[PDB]
Amino acid sequence: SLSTEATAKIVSEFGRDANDTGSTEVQVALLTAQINHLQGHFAEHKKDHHSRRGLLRMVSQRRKLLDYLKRKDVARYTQLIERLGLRR
Amino acid sequence: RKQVSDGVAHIHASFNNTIVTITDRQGNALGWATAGGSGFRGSRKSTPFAAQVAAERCADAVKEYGIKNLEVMVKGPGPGRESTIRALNAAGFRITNITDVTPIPHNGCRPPKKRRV
Amino acid sequence: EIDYKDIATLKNYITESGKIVPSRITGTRAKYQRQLARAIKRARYLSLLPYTDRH
Amino acid sequence: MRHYEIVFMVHPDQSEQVPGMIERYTAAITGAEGKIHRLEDWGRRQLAYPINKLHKAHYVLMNVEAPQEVIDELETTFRFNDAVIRSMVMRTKHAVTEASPMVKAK
Amino acid sequence: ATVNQLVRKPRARK
RNA sequence: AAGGCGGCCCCCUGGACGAAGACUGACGCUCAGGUGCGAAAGCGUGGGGAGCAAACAGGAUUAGAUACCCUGGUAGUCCACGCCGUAAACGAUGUCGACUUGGAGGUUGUGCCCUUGAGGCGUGGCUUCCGGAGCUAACGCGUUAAGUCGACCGCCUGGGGA
Ligand SMILES: [Mg+2]
Ligand SMILES: [Mg+2]
Ligand SMILES: [Mg+2]
Ligand SMILES: [Mg+2]
Ligand SMILES: [Mg+2]
Ligand SMILES: [Mg+2]
Ligand SMILES: [Mg+2]
Ligand SMILES: [Mg+2]
Ligand SMILES: [Mg+2]
Ligand SMILES: [Mg+2]
Repeated sequence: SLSTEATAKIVSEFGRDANDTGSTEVQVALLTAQINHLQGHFAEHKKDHHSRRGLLRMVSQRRKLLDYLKRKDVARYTQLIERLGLRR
Repeated sequence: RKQVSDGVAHIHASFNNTIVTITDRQGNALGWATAGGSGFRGSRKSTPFAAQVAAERCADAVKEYGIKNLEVMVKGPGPGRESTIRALNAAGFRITNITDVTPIPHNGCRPPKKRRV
Repeated sequence: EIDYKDIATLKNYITESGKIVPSRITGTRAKYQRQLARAIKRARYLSLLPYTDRH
Repeated sequence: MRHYEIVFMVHPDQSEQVPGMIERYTAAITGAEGKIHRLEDWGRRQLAYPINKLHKAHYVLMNVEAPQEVIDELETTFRFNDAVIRSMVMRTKHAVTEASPMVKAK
Repeated sequence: ATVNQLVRKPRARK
C-alpha cells in the first residue's frame, strides 16, 4: 500500500498507542489514504480494468467497515467522517 | 582467368527443387545449377538423384577459378541433403566446412493455412 | 543469488547454437530454471552470448 | 530508496572520453543524496555478435543507489548521446558491493 | 430445491 | 474472478501465499433488480499496412467448381477513440464452510538436524495422475467429490414448433 513511514504514522495518529493497529478506525484510514493515492493513477490509466478491481475491492471494504462503527457507536462515527472528509 | 582458391557452397533444399550455388567468401557468385534444367521435371525434380547431378555440373563451371578448399552451407529442410555433399567429393574437392544455414524465424510472421488432403 | 555476469556458468547451460538447455537434461531445480532463463536474456542484450550458430 | 545496476557501453572510437562521463554523471547523483557502490572500467571487449557495424566494445559496469530523480534524466542523456550505443538499467534487491567476474579474472 | 426460493415464486403448475 | 496472459528493461499499480507476534472483537456468508469486466468476428471516426487472408481475379480439378489445390488480392487482422456484450465463454460441475483411509509426483515456502552434499526429519499454499470405503443410470467421481451435511442464489418440466 504505502511505505513504512506513511503506514506507521497514521496508526499513531488515530490509535491510542503503537499497538492500536487492528482497530476499525485505523483500517478505514488505511483505505482512505490509498483511494486518495490512486486518484491520479486511474485518471491516466482508465484502460487498467484489472487494478480497478483492486480499487473497487477497497471501496467496498471501506463501506462495510463504516457500517460497523455506525451501528455500534455513533459518537466515534461522526468524528472520523469529517476528520477524513467522508459522506460527500 | 581469376584465382580465388576459397569456395562457399550455398546449396538450397526445398520440397520441390534443390539448387546448388557456388560463391566466394565475399558474396560474389561464381555459378549455379538447378534440378529443373538437369533433365528432371516435376516428380523427377523432387528426387535426391537430381541433386547428385546438380552439384557435379555446377562444379564443372567453377573449376576455372582453381578452388580446392570450399565451404558447404546447407539451407532448407528439403530432401537430398546427403546426395549433394557426396557429389562435391566426387568432383575432386577438399571438403572443409559444413554448416546448416536454414532460416529460422522467431515467430516473426504468421504461417499460411493447412493443406488438408 | 544467481547472476548473469558469471558467463562460465552460462556456457555450461547453453548449446553450441546458443539454445537454452532445459532442466530435463541438466537436472537442475525449477526455481533456478526460470532465473537462468532471464539471466541469459540479460546477457543476450549485452552481446555476451550469441543467439544462433548462424552469426 | 531503490538500488540500481546501470550497464552502458561506449563507442570504441571515443574510449578516452569515458572518465569524463564517469565524474560528470556522478556529481549529479551524489548531490541529490545518491550513493555509489561499484565503478569498474573494463576496457575493450570482444562482442559475441556485431552491433552497429563495430567490434571490440568498451564496457563500464556501475551500481547506483539513488532516488527516482536521476532515473529520468540519465536514460534520456544516454539516448541523446551518440557515444553510448546501448543503455540498460535494472532494479536489484539490495545495495551490493562485490567485484565482477571480469575484474577477478583480469 | 430450497424452501426459501419458493417463498419468492412457488412451483409452476402446468 | 473469468475471457485470458509470453523478448528484454524502466516507471505506476493490483491481488495471492508463508513465518513470528501484536491488535479490532462476528465486523460474517450469500445475493433478485442494479453495476462493471468480458475470446474473436462485425460497426462508427481518424490513422497504419509487411505477412496472412472473407468477397473477388486467374489457372487446374470436374458432370458443373461455386469449394478443395495453386498464383494473386480488398475489407479485416495493427493503433487511438467509442460502440456491439454474443461463444463448445467447458472443469459441459454457482459460491462459502465443516468433516471422512490414502499413493505417484510437480510447484512454492518455512521449522529443526553428526550444515557432516544441492541432503535427513517435519510442516502450510497451489496442482495433475491413480485408487479404497461410499456415491452414481453407466461412464466415472472419490480429501481440489460427482462421499456424508449446512447457508443462500440461479435454472429445468416430452421432442419439434422455438
Ligand atoms: Mg504487494
Ligand atoms: Mg481485547
Ligand atoms: Mg463497416
Ligand atoms: Mg482464399
Ligand atoms: Mg475497423
Ligand atoms: Mg449462450
Ligand atoms: Mg473433461
Ligand atoms: Mg474400489
Ligand atoms: Mg479417482
Ligand atoms: Mg415446451
